[PDB]
Formats: sequence, structure tokens, C-alpha cells
Amino acid sequence: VQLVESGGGLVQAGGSLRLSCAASGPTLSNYAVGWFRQAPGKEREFVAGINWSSGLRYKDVVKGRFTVSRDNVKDTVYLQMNSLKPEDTAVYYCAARFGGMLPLQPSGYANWGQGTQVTVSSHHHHH
Amino acid sequence: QQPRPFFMIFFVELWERFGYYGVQGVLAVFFVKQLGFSQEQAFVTFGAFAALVYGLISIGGYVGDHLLGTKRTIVLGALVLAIGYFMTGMSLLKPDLIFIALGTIAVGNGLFKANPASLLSKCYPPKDPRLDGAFTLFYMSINIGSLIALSLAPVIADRFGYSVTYNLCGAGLIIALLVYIACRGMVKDIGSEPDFRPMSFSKLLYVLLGSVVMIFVCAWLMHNVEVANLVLIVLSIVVTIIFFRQNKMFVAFVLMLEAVVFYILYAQMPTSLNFFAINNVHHEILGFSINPVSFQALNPFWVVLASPILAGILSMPMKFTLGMFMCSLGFLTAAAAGMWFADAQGLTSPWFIVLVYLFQSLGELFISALGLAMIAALVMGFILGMWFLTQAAAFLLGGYVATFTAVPDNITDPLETLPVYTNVFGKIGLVTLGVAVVMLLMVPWLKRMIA
Ligand SMILES: CCCCCCCCCCCCO[C@@H]1O[C@H](CO)[C@@H](O[C@H]2O[C@H](CO)[C@@H](O)[C@H](O)[C@H]2O)[C@H](O)[C@H]1O
Ligand SMILES: CCCCCCCCCCCC
Ligand SMILES: CCCCCCCCCC
Ligand SMILES: CCCCCCCC
Ligand SMILES: CCCCCC
Repeated sequence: VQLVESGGGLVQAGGSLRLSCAASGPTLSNYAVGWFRQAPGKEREFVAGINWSSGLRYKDVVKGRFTVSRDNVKDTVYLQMNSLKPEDTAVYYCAARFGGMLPLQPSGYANWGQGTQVTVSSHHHHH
Repeated sequence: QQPRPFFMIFFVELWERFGYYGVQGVLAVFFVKQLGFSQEQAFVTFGAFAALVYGLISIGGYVGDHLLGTKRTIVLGALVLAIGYFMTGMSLLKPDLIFIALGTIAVGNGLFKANPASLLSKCYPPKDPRLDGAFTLFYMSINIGSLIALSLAPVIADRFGYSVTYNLCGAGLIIALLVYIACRGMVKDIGSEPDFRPMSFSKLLYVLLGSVVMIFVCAWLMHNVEVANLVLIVLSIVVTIIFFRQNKMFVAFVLMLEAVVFYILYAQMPTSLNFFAINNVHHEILGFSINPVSFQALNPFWVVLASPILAGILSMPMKFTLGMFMCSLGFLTAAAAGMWFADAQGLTSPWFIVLVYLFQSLGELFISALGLAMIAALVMGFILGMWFLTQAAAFLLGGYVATFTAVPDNITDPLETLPVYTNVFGKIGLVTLGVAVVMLLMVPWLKRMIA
């Protein structure tokens, strides 16, 4: 009913991060968990999600870079973010909806984490 | 307002129905999520379970009337039911148990359903005016128990697990049993004839032996729906022949086919309409979030409100016709909500599902109750048998019909499921509309035959 997100932070372009979503009261197993993100000055947008029976959904611009997965023993949902780019900078939220559907808009989800800041710097090492 | 044993019977019935609907509200989801069934396997297996629960109801009236007595059979049925609920809770340790546990519930329901109503009938002198109100309150008792179970059981299973839900079903039966035993003194001169002779252990052993055989046969049929299908197909065609060889009964035949259509539609509430609420409806109403499985509770809800009103407010065949039009409108409303009133993300307002369930409950209030009296007024044991066989078949047919809405586990987009639900619900509504029209056309001829 309340999700706790962890694992955000600051990373350089081409790096990786893992977000995790854990629920308090109810067991997350009955829930599709969607990851949303809100960049400065824009709306929350669907990023990626996993339904209650291992179906997956992705936004176009993160396919081949992000992987959603679920650890059904530890009751946790993960977002593995590789090949990170500056334009992935945002507050990331997990959201939970009962069942097999992952709707694209925030209004499809009742339960929300508080959000974790992810920042991707164009920093690269000096040549 | 009513005799004192009425309140005992009221609360025993309430708690027994709470146990039953605590299971019914969560069963299809339990099949999918806990046992890993596909939605199609879950729907046909729920159909088989419901067919057995319904068809075995014929046994309990005989056992109570002629073998052990009404009061003894209330006690025995409550015990077998409670055992079934705890076995279902135990099936989480031993998954191999599940079908046996469900068979134990079916047989337990079979032994118990007809007996409290029978007992209530004996609490009133034969032409007492308060009878009608007492039985309307009896139905309301059933639906308060169902309303509580369908509301809370999905919530309990989400927060604490199925073992807890099923054990609480068992506990509800235990307190039904405690309320009966604590109140046994109120019904000492109420009963069928065997209640007042000492109990025959021969007949009790026959009843327990037959119960166990049936628990195993039910388990098998539910595990192999492909033989439940042919058993009921050949049994149905055969009993149709044996009805045809042997003119007030033809009214029962056409009304039985119409009842079959009604039960096919009623069977959708825990299956296709349940998963429709899960997949394509907003899980928020009046600002409160809810478990969409709890939406099944809208059926007893509307009955609880509407049964008094409609008691305050043609005759038999027209009441059947009205119920059938109401049901048709429930499914056309479901279809319409999906076709025209959905979100860009594929989700529809739950007020549409509130309306679907209102239409469906009004149909229930016109047909199911009214039909038993019509059966009791046009007619014996053979027609009860053919009735129960065919309506059980109707629940199997309902599970099969529901499979046309089954969603693969990898689908996640509501805009893919929305048109499947709308196509099936719309076609159901159109066929039921046709059925309601032919019913209307025959209403006058039917109404002549009842004279
Ligand atoms: C239409 C019939 C409605 C049935 C009414 C439900 C009875 C009330 C539930 C007991 C009290 C409320 O207790 C709690 O409330 C929260 C938030 O309010 C609801 O919501 C929470 O649980 C359910 C699953 O159980 C999830 O689908 C939901 O998204 C989640 O947020 C649940 O319903 C219940 O977990
Ligand atoms: C009220 C009398 C109690 C009767 C309990 C008898 C149980 C018989 C056991 C048969 C074993 C199969
Ligand atoms: C290995 C699981 C086998 C389960 C059989 C359960 C039977 C329990 C009887 C009460
Ligand atoms: C009133 C006594 C009922 C006996 C039923 C018990 C059968 C095992
Ligand atoms: C009475 C209807 C039987 C249908 C079998 C497909």
C-alpha cells in the first residue's frame, strides 16, 4: 500500500543503476508494478513495468537499456538501468496496480512510492 | 416480529453463506495466481466446482427429510463444510489436496443448503401471514453474509494470504455450528419426522460412505473437466429423452431452458466479469481505492437494498421475462462501457460496473426466487433431479463461455483486453435479448397453460 523506492543517485553517461521497490503491508505478488519518471518541467511518464504474472511492458526509448524484474521471494521489484543517458535524468516512482494490466497513465495506479532522484551527467574522463 | 428460532436460523445462514462466498470470491484468482492455472483453465475449473456445488443440493433435502432429520443434517452439513474450509486452508501446505478440499465443500453444501429453509418453514403455523416477510429476510440473511465475504475475503487474502482467508471461512462455519448448538433448545419441537426418532446408525453410515465417495468423485471431475463435460452431455441428452417420453410440464421445460441461460449469465460474475473489473476498470470509487475482486460484492449489495423494495411492490411467465431483459441489459451495458466510455489508456469508470451489477441483481430477484415457486406450483423428485442436473450443466457451460474472455499472462495493455471483453459481453447481451423476446412472445401462451 506504500512502496519504498531505493537505489537512485548520480551516475555518468553510459553507467548503470538499479532501482528497487518494496511494499510494506500487502505482498507485492498480486500487483503489476510500473516505473514512472518525471523530468524537470514535464509530466510523469510510464517507463517500464512487470505485471503479476511476469508480463513486461516498456517505453520505446528505454528498450534494450532498461530491464524490469521481480524477485518473488524477497517481494521486490527491480529496475536495472544500463547505458544511462543525460536525458534519463528524472525523479523515478514505482506504482502498484492489482492484476495483470500495466496502464500507461498514472491514473491507472493507486499506490505510489515517494520517488528517487536519478541524475545522469555527461561527465567523461579527460582524453 | 418473528418467532425466536427465526433469529437463530437467520444467523446460522448468514455465517454459512459467509464461509461459502469467502471461497467463491477468491477462487478463480487463487487458481491463476496460486496454482499457476491459465485464465481458461481457472474458468472451466470454477465452472466444474460450481456445477457440483449446485447439483448436489438435491441430496440434502432427502437426507434431512427421510434419513437423519433436518436438525441432525444441519449439524452434519456444517461439520463437513468446516472441514472442507480447513482442508482448503491446508492445501497451501499440500497443493495436491485442493480438489479433495473443494469436493468436500461441495458435498458439505449439498448436505446443508436445503435444510435451514425447511426448518424456518416449520417455525410458523402453516398459513401464517408473516411467512413471506420471514423468507424475504432469509434471503437478505444470505446476501448479508455474501456481501461481507465478497467485500472482505479478497482484502484478507491480499494482506494475510489464502490460508488465513480459508481458515476464517472455517471459523465462520464453526460459529454457525456454535450458534445452532447454543440455540438447540429453541427448535426442540421443530423438525422432520426422523428428528424425533433416535438416530439410525445404519443410515448415518450410509450417508457418510456416500459423502466420501462423492468427495472423491467430485475431486476427479473437477480435475478432469473433459469428463465432466461428456458425463453431463450424455446424462443431459438422456434425461431429456426420458423427460420427452413421459401439458403443464412443457412449461417447466421451456422455463428450464430459460433458467439455464440465466445461470450461464450468473456464472460470469466470479470469472469473466471479475477479470474484466481487474483488467479494464478503475480501482477507485468515491475516492476510495478497493481490491477489484471485491466488486463481486455488488451483487449481494444490490439484493440487500432491492429485496425489501421489491417485496413492497404478468404473474409468473412475465416475471421471468422481466428478469431476462434485465440480465440482457447488464451485459449490453458492460459492452457499451467498453465500446464508448473508456479512457485513452483502456480503463472504464466503475459506475458502469455498479450499473451492470444492479441490472444483474434485479434479474436475480425476478428469476431465481420466482422460478422455484413456479416449479413448486406447476408440478416431482424426477423434475427436481432433471432441474439440478441441467442447472449444474449451466454452470459448466458458463465456465466455458467465460473462457472466450481469457487473457494470456503476458498481456499487460488494457487496450488489448478491452475489445475482447466488449465483443463477448455484447454478444451475450444480444443473445439474451433475443431469448427475452421469445420469452415475451410465449408469455401469453405460457400464462394460459398455468390455468
Ligand atoms: C465495491 C465493494 C467494495 C468492498 C469494500 C471493501 C471493504 C473495505 C476494506 C476493509 C477496509 C479498507 O481496507 C483497505 O482499504 C484500502 C485503502 O482504503 C484498499 O486498497 C488496498 O488493498 C487492495 C487489495 O486488498 C488493492 O487493490 C488496493 O489498490 C490497495 O490500495 C482495500 O480495500 C483494503 O486493503
Ligand atoms: C449425537 C450422536 C453422535 C454420533 C457420532 C457418531 C459418529 C460415527 C462414526 C462413524 C465412522 C465412519
Ligand atoms: C505431497 C502432497 C500430498 C498431499 C496430500 C494431502 C492429504 C492430507 C489429508 C488431510
Ligand atoms: C444433533 C446431533 C447431530 C448428530 C450429527 C453428527 C454426525 C457425525
Ligand atoms: C444445451 C447446450 C449444450 C451446448 C454444448 C456445446
